[PDB]
Amino acid sequence: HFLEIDKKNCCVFRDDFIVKVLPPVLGLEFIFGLLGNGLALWIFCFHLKSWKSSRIFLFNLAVADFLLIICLPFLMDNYVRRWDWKFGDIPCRLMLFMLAMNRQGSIIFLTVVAVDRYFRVVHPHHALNKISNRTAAIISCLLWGITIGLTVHLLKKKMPIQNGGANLCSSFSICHTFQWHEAMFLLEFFLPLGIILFCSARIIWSLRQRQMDRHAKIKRAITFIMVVAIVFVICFLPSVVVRIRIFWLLHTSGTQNCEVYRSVDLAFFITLSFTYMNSMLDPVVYYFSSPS
Amino acid sequence: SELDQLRQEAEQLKNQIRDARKACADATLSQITNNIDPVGRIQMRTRRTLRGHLAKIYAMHWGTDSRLLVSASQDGKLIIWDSYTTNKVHAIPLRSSWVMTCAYAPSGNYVACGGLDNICSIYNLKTREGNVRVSRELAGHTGYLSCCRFLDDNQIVTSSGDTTCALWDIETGQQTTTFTGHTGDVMSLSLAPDTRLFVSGACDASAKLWDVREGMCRQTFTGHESDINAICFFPNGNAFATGSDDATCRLFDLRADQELMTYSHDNIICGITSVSFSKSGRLLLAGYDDFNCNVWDALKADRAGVLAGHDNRVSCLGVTDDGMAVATGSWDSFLKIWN
Amino acid sequence: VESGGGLVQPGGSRKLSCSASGFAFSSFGMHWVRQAPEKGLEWVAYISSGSGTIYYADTVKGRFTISRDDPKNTLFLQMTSLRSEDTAMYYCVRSIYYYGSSPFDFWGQGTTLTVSSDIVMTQATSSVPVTPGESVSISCRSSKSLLHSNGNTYLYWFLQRPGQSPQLLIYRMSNLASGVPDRFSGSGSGTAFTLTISRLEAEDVGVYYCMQHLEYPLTFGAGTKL
Amino acid sequence: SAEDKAAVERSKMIDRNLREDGEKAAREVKLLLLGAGESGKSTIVKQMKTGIVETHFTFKDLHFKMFDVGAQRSERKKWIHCFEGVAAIIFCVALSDYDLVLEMNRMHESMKLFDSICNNKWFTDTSIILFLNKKDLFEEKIKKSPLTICYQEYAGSNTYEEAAAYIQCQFEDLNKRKDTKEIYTHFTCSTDTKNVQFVFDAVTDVIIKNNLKDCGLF
Amino acid sequence: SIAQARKLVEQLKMEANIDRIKVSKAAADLMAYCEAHAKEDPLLTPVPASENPFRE
Ligand SMILES: *[C@@H]1O[C@H](CO)[C@@H](O)[C@H](O)[C@H]1NC(C)=O
Ligand SMILES: CCCCc1cc(C(=O)O)n[nH]1
Repeated sequence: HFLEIDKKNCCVFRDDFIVKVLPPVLGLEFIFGLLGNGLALWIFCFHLKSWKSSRIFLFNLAVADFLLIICLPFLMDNYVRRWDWKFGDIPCRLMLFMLAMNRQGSIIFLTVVAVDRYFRVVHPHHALNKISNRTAAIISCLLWGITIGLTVHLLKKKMPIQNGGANLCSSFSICHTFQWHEAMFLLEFFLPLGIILFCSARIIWSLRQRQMDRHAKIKRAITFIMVVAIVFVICFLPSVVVRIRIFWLLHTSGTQNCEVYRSVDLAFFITLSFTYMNSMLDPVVYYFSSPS
Repeated sequence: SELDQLRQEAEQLKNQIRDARKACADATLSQITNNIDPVGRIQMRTRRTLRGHLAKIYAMHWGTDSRLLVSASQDGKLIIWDSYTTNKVHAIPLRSSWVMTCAYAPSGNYVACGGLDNICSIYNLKTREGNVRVSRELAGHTGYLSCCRFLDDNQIVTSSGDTTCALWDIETGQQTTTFTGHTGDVMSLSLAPDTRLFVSGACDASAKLWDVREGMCRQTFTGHESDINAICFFPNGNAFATGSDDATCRLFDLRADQELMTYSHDNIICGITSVSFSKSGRLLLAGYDDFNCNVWDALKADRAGVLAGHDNRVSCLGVTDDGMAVATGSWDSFLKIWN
Repeated sequence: VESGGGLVQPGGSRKLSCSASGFAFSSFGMHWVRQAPEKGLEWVAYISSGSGTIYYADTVKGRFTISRDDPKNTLFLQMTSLRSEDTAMYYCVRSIYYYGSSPFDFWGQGTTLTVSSDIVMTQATSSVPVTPGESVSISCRSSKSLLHSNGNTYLYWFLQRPGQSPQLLIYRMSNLASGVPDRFSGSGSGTAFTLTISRLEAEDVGVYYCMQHLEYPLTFGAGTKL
Repeated sequence: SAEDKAAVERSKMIDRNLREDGEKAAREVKLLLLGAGESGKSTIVKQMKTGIVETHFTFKDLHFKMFDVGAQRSERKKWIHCFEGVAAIIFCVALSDYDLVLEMNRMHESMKLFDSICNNKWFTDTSIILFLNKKDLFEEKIKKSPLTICYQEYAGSNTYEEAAAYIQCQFEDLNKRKDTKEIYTHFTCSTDTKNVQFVFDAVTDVIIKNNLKDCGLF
Repeated sequence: SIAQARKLVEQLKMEANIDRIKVSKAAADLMAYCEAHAKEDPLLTPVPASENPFRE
């Protein structure tokens, strides 16, 4: 119905369809994601001998995906009880910080991976391709810093919000005000997609401008360039579009009737679960799908 | 038609040598030393690792003090190590990066290197004022330099790919003597402990015993089926071991003028790149193409251990004159001191 | 060879210079050993190859500054607060350190300027008969044993002929320097050391100094004139 | 330990000069030049401008090292592993020696040498840049001599386009590793340009494949 | 041609006219030498760690 969160008119729904769809899906992501991300982490640590600039970046992406996966079972408990948080106040802030930062963290360490491949195909004689293992580790720490330094504000927010006889833990609630967490959610996709699409389009353009597509191992790599651009769109577009529809309703109808949002609210949280597929599909696309 | 008569005479003469060598084969080394107890399993631990080479290491040589060693690698640098503290005493940049051999003078004032440039370069380490500088570039060989060994501070003996070995005089730079008789590229040589004689194994699967003074071959040893890649004299000086490309080793006796024992295993199919004896001569260490060094019991022809610590092909092997360490270089650009 | 230096000044400041010539100056660590008008030698400062570790004497720790210029092959010493205790002949000494190197092998000519715990080396004897053809022995003792764990005692013997710069005779316990005749021998027991001369020539007369090299505030032995 | 600690920083000073020279060498492209002696390698080296000869030339801010080992006259097998790691192999074949003999015609000698170097165990992925020089003299020679002198199985007109393309495909047929390495064929004139550009293009392709190995895509 | 064949025969005769010893006598020295210096082989018989210059 209606609720007031931090002196803002926020409409919150607790739908029955949530318990019968997401906990099934959320369970599948965690069991396969832990198996995938954990195995890819196990191989990287001891089964790999030589570390280069391109391989450490794939290690950071594995770290970001691993941290996101372990928070999913805690989510599954929250949806099963139909928005009934029973874990405290400070732990609630930990996971919403842990979820938003890791989701941005994985996004960051695949635009860098996309940019890294772009400079190895379209500008092969650049000095950027021969950076040392310390320069990459310096870059990774800076990228992790902007990841944490952009999502720290979720820790400062007290979020065991009471909803009647229920405890609500959610950083995504529909209401008629501008907040930074929504702008970050939109910029998590629109800006990285442009870089990923541009890099993945120039790489394929160059690999065919010089007739190197005749090779078989090269021809396999080209498809994997298009795959990561397809998985990224599949995983993140559905959640972004619904948020645009929600943003459209708030500007044309407002919160005076918190009933029109019954469909988009159920749709958004169902589609938002697809953004965790990217944290599970990466090992079968990035790491395990390489000749080395 | 004297050519046919000469060729026919040689065949009869060659048969006479084989008949005489068969008469002296009263028994076998395995039969004679069947009574002696075996040395048992030998385990060697990497006591030190020397890093700094950025390319394949093709040769090494210990100093006579059993503390310093020089290593050659194809990045164009000759590095002298302090094997006790891993420290680098010297780093000599070579004119030609294609270096395939290295030598350390017994006195310790000079080192030598050579390779595809067909030139052996002597470097003065004493350097009464300044740093290491080249002293004498010995030119005259037709093919690539495969080995070089110092008799003294003024005499060096080298082997080349033009099927000839040579004896040089550093002061003048001229070939004092030239040893001919090989039909294939000479790949290695080993000076006798008395310095008076030396052997040389070439690609024609033959080993020849030369005389430094007189300058002509004395004895020829056959029995290998492929190119001989390494040779090494027994500490007694009356025997030597050969490492060929057919993944086998052979111990020849100078006085008996015939093969004594063979060191082969059906597991190893990779040829030997370098051989070396221990101080007592009981152990025969051989480096293989399959990335591991091997320890053979020279008296029983039985495996005794494996020095498996390298990622790539083992190219060089050395044992200290003191006999308390074994240094093993390889193509992964690392040297390891064992035990 | 190496030379260069300053002159007399009243209680002010001055900068000393040394000009290396043809020995690959960039790879040699350089010292600034000094000698008072009639005292013995005394170490001042040190700068390693590549301008790395820099050491100073306890009496010149803050006032003096040693710097080197690998291009142009020039070594500097900046003297700011010059008292009446530091009027001396400043020598420049080259030294290289590897496994078999011989430090302090070559000494500069040295220049004079006038102004108008540690290990002590005794060398109790100060004068001996000057007769030639005999076998003189020069003794020395140390406050603490110079036999280090790696097994070589860092004791150096120098000879300053009257009128010229000191010359290294024996580096470490017994190793003999290059160009020195075999008449000189060195024997030591870690704490007490002796230098033996078999036959005395006309050029063997002079003052003999002994220096330690265990800990870097290294000291000399005031000499034993013949 | 004062002399022992001073020797340690000498090793550290030696350490950093090793890396500085190692970085400089890693930025250089190494090429191996082969041929049949009179195959026009002397012409080619001028186009890009005893023992082993090293040639230095640059193009578009890239430094090339070109090693000529045609003066060795020794067993190739013993020293051919020293060049395992070059960016590309530049092979020079004279199109005008299809009828000249060394017996055996010189063209078959090059095909015998090309087959050995193409199927070498040490060269399984290094690209081979095949240069067919003396195309002007080859053009004039076929007017008075038939290609059947070299290959008895040839059946075609004695024209430049048909005969020259027939020689090229017989050189690419000797490649048995058809799926892991590529052979670049260029018909070179004695007095012509853009020869270094073709070498640069075939070397850049090696760099891209080398780069994609590090990133794991290829 | 003829000179090279004559030289090969001339050298082969010298290697034929050499003094040889029985293997039993030659093999005895190698066994004797290996035993005579058995105690002076650090690789064959490891020495205590206090004597190894590389262990510590
Ligand atoms: C909430 O809505 C009421 C009227 O529906 C309005 O007066 C109030 O200002 C709104 N508050 C916020 C924070 O939007
Ligand atoms: C915490 C209970 C589920 C609601 C939710 C999920 C997220 C997110 O993935 O950022 N934010 N809020």
